[PDB]
Amino acid sequence: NLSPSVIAQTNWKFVEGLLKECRNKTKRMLVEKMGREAVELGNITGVEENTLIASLCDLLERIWSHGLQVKQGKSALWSHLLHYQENRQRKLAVMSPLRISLIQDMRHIQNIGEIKTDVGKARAWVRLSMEKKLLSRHLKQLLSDHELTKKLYKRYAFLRCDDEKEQFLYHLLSFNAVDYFCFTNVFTTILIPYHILIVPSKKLGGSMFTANPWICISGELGETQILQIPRNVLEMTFECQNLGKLTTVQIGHDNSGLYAKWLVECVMVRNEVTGHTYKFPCGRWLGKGMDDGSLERVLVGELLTSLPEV
Amino acid sequence: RKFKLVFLGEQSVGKTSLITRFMYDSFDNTYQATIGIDFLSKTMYLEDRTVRLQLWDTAGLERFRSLIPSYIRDSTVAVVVYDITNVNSFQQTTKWIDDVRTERGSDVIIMLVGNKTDLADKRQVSIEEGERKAKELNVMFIETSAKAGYNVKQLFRRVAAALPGM
Ligand SMILES: Nc1nc2c(ncn2[C@@H]2O[C@H](COP(=O)(O)OP(=O)(O)OP(=O)(O)O)[C@@H](O)[C@H]2O)c(=O)[nH]1
Ligand SMILES: [Mg+2]
Repeated sequence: NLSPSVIAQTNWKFVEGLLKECRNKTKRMLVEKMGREAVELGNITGVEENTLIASLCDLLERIWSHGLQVKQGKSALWSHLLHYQENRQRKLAVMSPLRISLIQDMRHIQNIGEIKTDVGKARAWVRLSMEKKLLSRHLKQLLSDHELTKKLYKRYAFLRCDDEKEQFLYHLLSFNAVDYFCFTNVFTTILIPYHILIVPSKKLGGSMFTANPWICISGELGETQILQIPRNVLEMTFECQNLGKLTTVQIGHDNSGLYAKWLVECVMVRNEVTGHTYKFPCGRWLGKGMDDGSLERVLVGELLTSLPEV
Repeated sequence: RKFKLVFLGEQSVGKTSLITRFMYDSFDNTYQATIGIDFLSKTMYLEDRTVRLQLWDTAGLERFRSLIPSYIRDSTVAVVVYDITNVNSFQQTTKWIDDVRTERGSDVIIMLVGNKTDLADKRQVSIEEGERKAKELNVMFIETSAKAGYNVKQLFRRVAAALPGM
């Protein structure tokens, strides 16, 4: 009605608006978070971060609902995700690194029973990506299947408008310069698998370790039971309720056998869902006679910096 | 036809201030921290040709250091900016140019720039010291200031003309 090519120009305004919006929100969340990382000795800013992500998600929804053949789904971000997922279904000292893939992190959200709405799945997916520092990457990859975006979005869309989309992604790139735990800190009751790796000081000195070791991983939201490690096992992946940010790890043995002297260099525990990797420096003996004769030692963990950038 | 110009430098050397001088001919001495990347474009009017320049104002913060190589990808031109009132900012100036030619090829028009030439208070770098390392590498050189607006246009004029066109 009285709008043939007028709407075309009206949609370019909306696209501009969505970009200026994205930038603003991006620029704010970074300032709010860098400011939180400035002086915090313990939150007030913690609830703010929840609403900030709330807004970031609606912005992303609006961006994904702009100019398309609307699915029955309530979430346009989850529907375009679901497609990329279903269209791949058709086309068919250091530990091993994890698979980086928007589909992988989708699966992680897909096996969370409590989440029922398509909207929550998307909202969950975006937080997990934010903690992982892959929101930008995942969207740039979801957007690489150009034929898919073309099949779903009209030509005047935001996503289809490649000059503004590139800036849109380049801004989400800022979330990689800050540490988010928006996935970990909200889903406090899901099961998460922790990959353990005991790094013994390999040097021929003494004799083969004969005792039975045990380990105990603890984080902010909780801790694990005492885990009895099978003799001659230095790597195992254990699943348990979300422990939050790993804090400490304690290892020891029962002093059984002839040579019950153990020298462990460090213990490495990794969140197999977020990829977060904690190093637990040890470097001391475990056994009567050596060092201060401790049969169990407490290790303080350090979050290792994200790598790589390739 | 579009032209990409990336602005690189240490925390608070004057990357964003030079953009405001050229964009809206004005200066603000209040410090505003750059968060990642800011996009801004203008159309340069020259006697021979006239095409728009897409500017990329990157952050000088370390928190954003790991993203800088990403901002250079496909960049037609790179403009390295360093303070002259500080030695450290001038120190790693070369580390920047190196990363540029490392991500981009040799066709990328690079130009060294020593900002803050308005005040001589605590100036530890001289025009000579900058001219020498600008002569070692295939990189242009020019002295500039945002507070005074010391030929900020020259910085643009010759860098936008010294490149292939439509
Ligand atoms: N006196 C003087 N001050 C300047 C000049 N250029 C920038 N400044 C000062 O530097 C501060 C802002 O620096 P910016 O230009 O925003 O620094 P930047 O390169 O963008 O650094 P980031 O925001 O971290 O990336 C202000 O306080 C300015 O007054 C100059 O030519 N002369
Ligand atoms: Mg700047």
